[PDB]
Amino acid sequence: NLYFQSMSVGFIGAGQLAFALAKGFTAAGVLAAHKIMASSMDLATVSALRKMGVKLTPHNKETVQHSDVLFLAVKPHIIPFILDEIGADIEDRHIVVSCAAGVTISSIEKKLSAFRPAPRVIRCMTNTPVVVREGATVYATGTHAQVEDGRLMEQLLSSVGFCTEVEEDLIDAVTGLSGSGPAYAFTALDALADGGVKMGLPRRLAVRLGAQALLGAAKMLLHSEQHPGQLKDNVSSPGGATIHALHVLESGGFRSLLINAVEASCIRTRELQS
Amino acid sequence: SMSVGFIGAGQLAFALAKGFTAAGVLAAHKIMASSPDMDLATVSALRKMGVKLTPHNKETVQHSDVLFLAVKPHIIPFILDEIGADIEDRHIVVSCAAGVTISSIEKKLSAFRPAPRVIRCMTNTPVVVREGATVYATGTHAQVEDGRLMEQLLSSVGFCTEVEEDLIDAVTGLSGSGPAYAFTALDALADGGVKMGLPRRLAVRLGAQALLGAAKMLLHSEQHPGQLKDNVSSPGGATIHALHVLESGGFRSLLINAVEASCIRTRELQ
Amino acid sequence: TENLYFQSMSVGFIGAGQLAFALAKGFTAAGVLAAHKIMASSPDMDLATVSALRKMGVKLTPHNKETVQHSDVLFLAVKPHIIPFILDEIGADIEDRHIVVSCAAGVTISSIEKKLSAFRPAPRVIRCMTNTPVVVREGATVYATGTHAQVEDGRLMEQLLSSVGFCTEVEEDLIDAVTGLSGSGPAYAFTALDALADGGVKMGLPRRLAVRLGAQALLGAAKMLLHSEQHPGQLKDNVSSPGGATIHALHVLESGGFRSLLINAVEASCIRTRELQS
Amino acid sequence: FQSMSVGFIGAGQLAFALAKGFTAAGVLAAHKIMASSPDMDLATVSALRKMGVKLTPHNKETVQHSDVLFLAVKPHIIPFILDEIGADIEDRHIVVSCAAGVTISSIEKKLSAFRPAPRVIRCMTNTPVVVREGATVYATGTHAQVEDGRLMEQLLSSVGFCTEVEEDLIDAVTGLSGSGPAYAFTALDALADGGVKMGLPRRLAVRLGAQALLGAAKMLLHSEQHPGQLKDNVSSPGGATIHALHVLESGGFRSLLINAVEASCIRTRELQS
Amino acid sequence: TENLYFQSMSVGFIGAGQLAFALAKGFTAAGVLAAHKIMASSPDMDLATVSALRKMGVKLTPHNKETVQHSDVLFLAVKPHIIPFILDEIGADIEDRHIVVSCAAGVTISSIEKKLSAFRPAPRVIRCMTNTPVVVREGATVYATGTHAQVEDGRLMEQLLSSVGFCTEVEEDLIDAVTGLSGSGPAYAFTALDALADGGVKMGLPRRLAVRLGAQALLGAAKMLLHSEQHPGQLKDNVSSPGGATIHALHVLESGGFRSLLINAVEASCIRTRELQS
Ligand SMILES: [Cl-]
Ligand SMILES: [Cl-]
Ligand SMILES: [Cl-]
Ligand SMILES: [Cl-]
Ligand SMILES: [Cl-]
Repeated sequence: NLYFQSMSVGFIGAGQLAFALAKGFTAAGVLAAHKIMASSMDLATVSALRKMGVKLTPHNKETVQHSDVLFLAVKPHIIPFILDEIGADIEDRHIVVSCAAGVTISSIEKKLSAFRPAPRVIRCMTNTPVVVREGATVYATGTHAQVEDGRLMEQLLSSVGFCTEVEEDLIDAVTGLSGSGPAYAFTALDALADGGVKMGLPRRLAVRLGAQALLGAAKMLLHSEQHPGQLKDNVSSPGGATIHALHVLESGGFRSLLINAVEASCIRTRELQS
Repeated sequence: SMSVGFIGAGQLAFALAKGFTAAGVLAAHKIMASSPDMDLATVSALRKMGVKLTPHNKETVQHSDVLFLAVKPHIIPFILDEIGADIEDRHIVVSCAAGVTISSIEKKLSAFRPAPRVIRCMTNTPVVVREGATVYATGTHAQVEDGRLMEQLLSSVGFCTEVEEDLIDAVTGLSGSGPAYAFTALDALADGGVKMGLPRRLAVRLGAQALLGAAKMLLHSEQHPGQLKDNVSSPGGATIHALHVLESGGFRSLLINAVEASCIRTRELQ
Repeated sequence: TENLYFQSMSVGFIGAGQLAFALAKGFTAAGVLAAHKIMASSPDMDLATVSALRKMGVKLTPHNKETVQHSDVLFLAVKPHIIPFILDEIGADIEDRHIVVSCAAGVTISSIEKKLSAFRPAPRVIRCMTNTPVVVREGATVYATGTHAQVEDGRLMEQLLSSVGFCTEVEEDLIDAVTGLSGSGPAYAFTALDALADGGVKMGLPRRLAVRLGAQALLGAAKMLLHSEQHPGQLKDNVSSPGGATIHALHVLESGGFRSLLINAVEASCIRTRELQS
Repeated sequence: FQSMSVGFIGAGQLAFALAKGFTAAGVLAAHKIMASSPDMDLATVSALRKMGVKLTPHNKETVQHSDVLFLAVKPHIIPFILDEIGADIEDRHIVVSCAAGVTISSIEKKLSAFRPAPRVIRCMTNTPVVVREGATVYATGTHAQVEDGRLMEQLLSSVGFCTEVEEDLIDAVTGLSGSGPAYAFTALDALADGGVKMGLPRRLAVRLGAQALLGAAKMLLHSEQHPGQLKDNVSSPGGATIHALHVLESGGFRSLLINAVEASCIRTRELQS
Repeated sequence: TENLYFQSMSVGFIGAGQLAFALAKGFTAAGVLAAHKIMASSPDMDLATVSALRKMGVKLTPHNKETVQHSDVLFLAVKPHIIPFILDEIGADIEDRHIVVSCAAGVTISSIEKKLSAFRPAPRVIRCMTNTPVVVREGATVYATGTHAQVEDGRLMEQLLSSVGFCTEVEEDLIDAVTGLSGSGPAYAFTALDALADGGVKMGLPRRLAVRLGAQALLGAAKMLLHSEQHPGQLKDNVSSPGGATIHALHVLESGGFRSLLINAVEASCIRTRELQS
């Protein structure tokens, strides 16, 4: 029955992330949709937000004056433009939460400190499954963030999934793992379904079964105290179908591809910083 | 009022007994399990839960109303010969064995009594957290009420739907073997997290959460998985770079290979 | 045809190669321009493309200056390394009325404006990236407007180029990526159609039928996607029946990394375009 | 011709695509089409329903409704269908099998048990009939009249390219234009991913890639040139395109498409067996 | 030209496709036959190859029987699966004088003699494997003589076919392998020349020049080897200077298994020919 009585939230950016978080927060019951405002405007996401009850506006300054907690849900290269546009509208009360991949706390604070000293900044990396309250979020607190700010951020983002504080220099690696992770899974689920269809399953059933399989396996591991290799061993019977299929995954270097992916996403994130 | 029996007391019977009791569909002590090996760790875990154990398959048959066969495919004909004479009118015999056809079971049971009620099912271990993926097919003598009971039971521990029996070998290669594909994926994702500087514990937690959230997102969405992939991939961004490296390794083809190989091996077992 | 006609517009082409013939043929076929309001100039007035233009009734000249004096809208349809020589040649002949439309891959608006501003301030420059299928009115074109382009200039250029295909304005820093996708795209398709026909022939079809069927398949699929609200993967799903022929063939494409090769190609063309840009 | 009624045994994606195309071409009214399926819970059945197509669970009703009867079920179901409604075939019927792999001979053999001289046509078409740009071939059976072939060609030409072929080409056509649109949808998704990787919005990338393919295909159809000559025509020396063509060649791109046509054709021959 | 002239020889072609035009064009160019002593027949008397034959002055007819009655040497220039239908059609029209020269890939002398012997004993049959470059008098041909071929028949056929290229007698059981090497060889070369030209274009050559240079290189190298007493690897050594451009490029061919692909191709064509033979 958590509810943030005094909190007004703003989103600068009204895209996939802003929609997902607002949907997750209101689904959780921690915020009413009308205490949320977003800015952008003929966008698909912006049409959905209006249905939820989220206030909307084409003016980033209005989002800023509305908001206590202010999410910057824009692309990495737009962040500097945003900070210069509303930097003079930042007030003591604002917590500026940057969601942009790769953009450092140091740089946001540099840009905002030209307007007022000690802006309160948090960097976060979340993902779209917050829209079903199963996101994966990490955050790091900035130089002038108050101790209550990180706790407030964690209580809010925990309502829509996993959330934990990390040192900032981990966030690029988290981006390559849980930020890009859902995309890896959507690709895997499409391919698994193609597999089921090749072997004679109707597409709709193959998609449902593959997604249920992944969901159940992920929950099993989250609820288990066991190594994922131990769960693999437990479900593989001698001579059986599963160990045969695991061999063909191994023969294509399946494991190395996923390592390559996490690495490539992390490295590109570091390039976006620079 | 219904009582459940397991012939076989391995990972599947544990997982199903744990899920059924967790769902509250029946009490641990209304379940009975028999195994040739009373020293397996799954048997000791069943004991802890409060499930009744016996070495005698006949005891399980006479205890049970719904009787699951959770033994290895090549054991099924020996089990059917052992307790065929003890099947009664009331029994619904649910074979969980990969590859084994309703026809072959009905033929062996029919030697002892006409009209055995047989259901064939393919499920997976995540029933242990009530998120299994189950399909079933009803046999010649299975009443319509039998399929409904079966679906209501297996829905308490995850997704459950009736299929034509000729789909079950392919289901085996997708959701039967699927969790093992995911556990492999999760170990490798965590290795990638660790390579890039994350502590192992956090990397495992984030990868598992990413997969759980993605799967739930897809189940709750009306969108194609490629559309979701498109929605979360920004231009020039980190995710589309990493998807390119998956593509360059033929990632999709490996998962197709896996489903095919597990399905083909399942067909070899019958 | 297109229910447009630019009655007061003289169009000039510097360069009389494949692209100039493709655009002139598309414009005249669309009815938006009469071939005699078009003039083209070429250093090789013997190219096969020059013979066809003459047949169409396009005016031809060996003198780039004569094309400039004739035209209002001036298409620079030359190779990227030649744009600087052309601008030095006719830069003093640009007048207030001229809209200079550079078609050269990679050449930035910045660089054209810099070379032209040596002769006259405020040249009106547009950068476009189009492709040869404008010759059958199914081109794909993007454009970006320069510093001194008037608002009406980009609107006029979009009207003209939409008569021969898809056309939209983009930020200039997207054009290198577009070059890699729709600029080089037809060549990817011609390679694919040749290979698909070889496959049809291997399995016993006459070559003519195989080329016809393969091209019709690609045309129909592309039209289906354009007219659909669906994701290409949904359409892929919709047409792959369980256990069937199509899903078996899709598996062999996946085993070869088919998707990754197409991503590689867009990337390689885009990166090469950026190298020409420097 | 004005009284012609069409039936589909099968209410899947092909039945929908053909019904959509036929009615878009104004060939006949949606209510002059009847489709049957064992599963009425299909989305394509919902699509057909909203179109105005009459729907039934009874193949016999579809047979009695129709004059031109399309068989648009999976290859392994055809023999059960033929046994089920073979006694309901009448002299007016033209039976058009769309099933992959299934031979005219085998259809005539099953139907001949019920009535001499069944009029059978085999065709291979594809989903783009839904936008009237299908690729269709057909072969006429033993008892098909010359009029039947002409009617067949007029009907399937209203929704795209259509030509008569020897039956022994149809398996290969299946691997080329039957499966072709799926190869293109895969290619278009990948091309879009490449455009997005290089900084384009997804929506624009899909649009540009589809337009590129549509235009290239139309150019080739309208050209008297070899596709390799058109490739040469648009490949400038040292340029972006020839660099990208090299990376396609380095991956064996051409051989993958050959492999795909071959694999689809071979599978089609297995479905027959 | 060739200082031969078969003044009493009437030649017939059943089939009027690429191979019939290639041979007729080579024979008449060599001067060994006048186009009017040649007759060709085709089921499609509208093929482009039929238009050219008519231009040459070759007699044309839709009736295979009329070609048979006209000719002394009778070339069967049809697809392997059609040879049996042709032999059933004209078998009763074969006379003592006829030499039946089958060009079809894979079809054995045995099978032709069996089908023809149903009508007349002792048909004179020759099996040959040639290629399209006979059209420029640089074909590569082998032949094997049948059971009832007279000694003079194989000598006559070698005289005729040597006027348009290399020609030699082989045991019939070598012809499938020859098909894989010189029968399919020109197609390997056309593929190689297209790829080499693409390479020249990538590195900045105009396409026309690149095709010209690549073809001249291949022609010159093949002529060097034919006129040399040396092993091709010795010639490779002789032209690769230490540390130089050529040896660097040879390394990248080796890294791709270039040699193994060419071996694979000969093998695949030979094995396919054997499958057609069955
Ligand atoms: Cl995401
Ligand atoms: Cl499992
Ligand atoms: Cl082009
Ligand atoms: Cl299709
Ligand atoms: Cl040849």
